[PDB]
Amino acid sequence: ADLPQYPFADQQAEVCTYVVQSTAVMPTPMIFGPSPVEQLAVIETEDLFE
Amino acid sequence: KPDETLSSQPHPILADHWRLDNFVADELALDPQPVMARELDYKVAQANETT
Repeated sequence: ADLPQYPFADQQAEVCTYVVQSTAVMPTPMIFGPSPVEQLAVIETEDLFE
Repeated sequence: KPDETLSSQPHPILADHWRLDNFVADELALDPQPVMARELDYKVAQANETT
């Protein structure tokens, strides 16, 4: 459970430092949906669709 | 028979007002539009102008 790390200056410190890079591409049966749109202030303020 | 051509018919452009047409609303109609006797000739009676 306790492994002393003799050669390092600090025995109890986390001696290693790691950087991970995981990339996953997952074909799925998910449905998702269409993107929405933003309000237009020219149609209600001028009645283009009269 | 003589020639059958309308000597009396108002000009669809110059007789009426000059307007900027909203083509968006034009394609959106999809419905019949009424026509008055004022648009067919200038020999119309005063009462029948808007009919």
